[PDB]
Amino acid sequence: GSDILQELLRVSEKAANIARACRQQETLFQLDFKTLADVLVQEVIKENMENKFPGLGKKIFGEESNELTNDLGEKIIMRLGPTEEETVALLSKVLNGNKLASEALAKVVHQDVFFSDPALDSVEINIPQDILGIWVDPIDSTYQYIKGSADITPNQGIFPSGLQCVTVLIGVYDIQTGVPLMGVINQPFVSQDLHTRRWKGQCYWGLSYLGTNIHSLLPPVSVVISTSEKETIRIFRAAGAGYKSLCVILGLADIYIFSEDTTFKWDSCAAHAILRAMGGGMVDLKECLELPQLVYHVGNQWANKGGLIAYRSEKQLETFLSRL
Ligand SMILES: [Gd]
Ligand SMILES: [Gd]
Ligand SMILES: [Gd]
Ligand SMILES: [Gd]
Repeated sequence: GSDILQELLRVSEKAANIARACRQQETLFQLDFKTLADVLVQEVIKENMENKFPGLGKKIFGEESNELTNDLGEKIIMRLGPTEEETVALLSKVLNGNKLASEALAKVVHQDVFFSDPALDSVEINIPQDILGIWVDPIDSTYQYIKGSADITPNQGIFPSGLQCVTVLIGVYDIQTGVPLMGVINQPFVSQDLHTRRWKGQCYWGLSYLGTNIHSLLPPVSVVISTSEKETIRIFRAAGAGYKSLCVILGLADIYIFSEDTTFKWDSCAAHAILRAMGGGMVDLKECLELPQLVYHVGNQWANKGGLIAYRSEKQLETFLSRL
């Protein structure tokens, strides 16, 4: 699934473009638009993968429905393309005939982006298409996205809030076993040029298939824990489900622990796969308080009931579990 992973990187950077535009571009910034933006990103990934790999389109699941409601109360089925003009005519039904906003989105949705890791072009791993399911969280950390803080100082490499906490989560899992095989995390807002206002992004991929474990090149640099801003259970507050998982991937945090039932398969799947590829993973917190990995094939519905612990090292985990 190296050719599938390489294609999931492209659409994630295409998703990042849509995430950046709706903050950067000023027509869209003024403007429920977030739910629209989520479905639009979710439908871009769904169709592009269907296009390049026929049969995967019906195996791509996500946080949002493909159906939205406008101010008139009409229910619209969000199907993009094939031409740019049809997407304008579809979005103008949802945004109350707002042509400036409809033309703006459609231009980014139909924008050919060429994002490729040459490291992944070298590797030739094949995974049967028939055993693959995909979980998608289009733009994670809704609150931090809409507020849009670009001026927050990180506490020891970890941003407590701000646009850095926003991530595009695309996970791929085995349908039969439920084990996450591949995962892509895209930070659309990492570094801003103060003068030009332009945001530079960063993507992270990982593969774990039948003992073959490869991941993206990670930048250099007792225990360092990262909890959510609402967590009421050296500890760090950090916003965004995806970002807190990325902190464990980047080594900024040793453990990410979430107690509540308000995380879902699409929040964790992408990170879990990348963590698996570095010899880590995610366990059920409640089952550990009585190593059971999170599954992504069976429901309960698609919430991680009993919380989760995200770990990079299995030794770091055992130490943390000994204290708790
Ligand atoms: Gd290939
Ligand atoms: Gd959403
Ligand atoms: Gd389609
Ligand atoms: Gd989320």
